Amino acid sequence: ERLLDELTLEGVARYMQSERCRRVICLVGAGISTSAGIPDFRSPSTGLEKYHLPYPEAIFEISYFKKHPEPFFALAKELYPGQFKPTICHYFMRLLKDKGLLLRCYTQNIDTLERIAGLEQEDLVEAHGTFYTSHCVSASCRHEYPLSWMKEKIFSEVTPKCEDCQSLVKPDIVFFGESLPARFFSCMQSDFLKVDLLLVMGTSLQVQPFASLISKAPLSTPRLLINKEKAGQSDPFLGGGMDFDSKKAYRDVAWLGECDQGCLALAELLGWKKELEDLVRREHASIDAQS
Ligand SMILES: Cc1cc(C)nc(SCC(=O)Nc2ncc(Cc3cccc(OCc4c[nH]nn4)c3)s2)n1
Ligand SMILES: [Zn+2]
Repeated sequence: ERLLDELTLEGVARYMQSERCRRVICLVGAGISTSAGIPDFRSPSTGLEKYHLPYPEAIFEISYFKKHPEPFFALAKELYPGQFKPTICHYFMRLLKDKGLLLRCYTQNIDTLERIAGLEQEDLVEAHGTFYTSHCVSASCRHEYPLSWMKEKIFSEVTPKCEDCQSLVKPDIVFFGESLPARFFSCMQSDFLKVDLLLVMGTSLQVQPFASLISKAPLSTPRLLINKEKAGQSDPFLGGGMDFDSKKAYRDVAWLGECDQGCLALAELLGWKKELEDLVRREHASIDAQS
């Protein structure tokens, strides 16, 4: 009685173009931005003593930031991407939006590429925050600053201070010690009542609470993983995990390869390849031509 006629990319595409599939939730992580040249700082090959930290994790912790922000901002300058060109995966989500299929994109990423690709605030749950905006850290002020302002401060090596009250200004990313945005929990509680398809791309589903999102889907909702490695199955030691391969599997599909190549394959099955090619090449040309 399952919704997918077969547990393959072709089965998912046929489901997507049936009347049963109207609302797609994307869950995306660092794997959708590595081909944009933005490394996954959790991947060890792209994972410091120049900052003389009391302990290595302090540069990611909020109390240390508020007392000693200079290491964080020097690291931010070191890591600042040289260009912001969203990937095929990002623009595939923009096509989902254009076609009225995108209920929400939950992202682990802080690089703003979802917004550059044309997803709007309403479409996005930035579960780990974002560099897109920054705020004065004083509770009585909370003046908001755009990324252009923060970038100027970062590259000029001037510690960003609020123009109204001279408190620190912090990018809206979730440091260790900060809670996830309330938007994450509010949206989760509403969106997963409404979803027809979960598209999980470029995440190992290891960081919490983001990973537990897959268990919030209704029992019937197909879940497609596009990722370099299989992810989201129950841990045989610590264990609604993914079931891709057992005789009881009925709704979870793993497409193992590069995220851009999987999204391209899905778009091609859907008849969207020309639309996606045209969109990516136009937007990339526009970004490359920024003057
Ligand atoms: C600079 C820049 C600008 C723009 C537009 N984009 C980029 S993207 C490339 C990248 O890595 N940059 C980084 N700068 C700082 C980082 C450390 C850090 C601290 C605290 C929470 C962090 O992340 C939230 C979180 C919590 N738990 N999981 N994630 C990260 S990393 N970089
Ligand atoms: Zn202020």
